[PDB]
Amino acid sequence: GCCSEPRCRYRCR
Repeated sequence: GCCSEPRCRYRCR
């Protein structure tokens, strides 16, 4: 996971 966090804005797939 990562999209839920701000660190992965457009990164999280």
